[PDB]
Amino acid sequence: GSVAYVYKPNNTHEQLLRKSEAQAKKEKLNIWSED
Amino acid sequence: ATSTKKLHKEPATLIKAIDGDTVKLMYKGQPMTFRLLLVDTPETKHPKKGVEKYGPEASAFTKKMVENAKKIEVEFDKGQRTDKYGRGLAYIYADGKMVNEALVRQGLAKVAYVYKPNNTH
Repeated sequence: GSVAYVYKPNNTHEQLLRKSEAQAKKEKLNIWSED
Repeated sequence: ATSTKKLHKEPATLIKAIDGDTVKLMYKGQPMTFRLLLVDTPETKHPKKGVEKYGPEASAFTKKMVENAKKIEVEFDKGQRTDKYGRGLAYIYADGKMVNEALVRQGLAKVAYVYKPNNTH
């Protein structure tokens, strides 16, 4: 889905970024306060 | 390192930090404008909130982390090192501190969705 498309499985580092992302999303930090 | 294969990271020289993502580094004598893999900060996919980019802080923020660093490392993923626009795709580490992490963790950027459909599709 996402209306985005890539073929390569780039997962390397995604989990690192996304834990850090998740922290900030819940914190409503700057951009995450768009919601 | 999560993966068994540790990805290729090499030191680079900082030329300038343009945006909070898009920066210009010189690796092994090659000056390229890099942007941070898995990060999307400067130009939004489509600025929906308008102030959805946080450009002023974001671009300053990158300067803070990179200019205070003695050692600046560019690590490349299994995607690509370089994109057709002549811009590099890397993770920038400041003495081992991944600047990409700081951006998203500070809520100044979003993770750039590298797309995995399911498998082949």
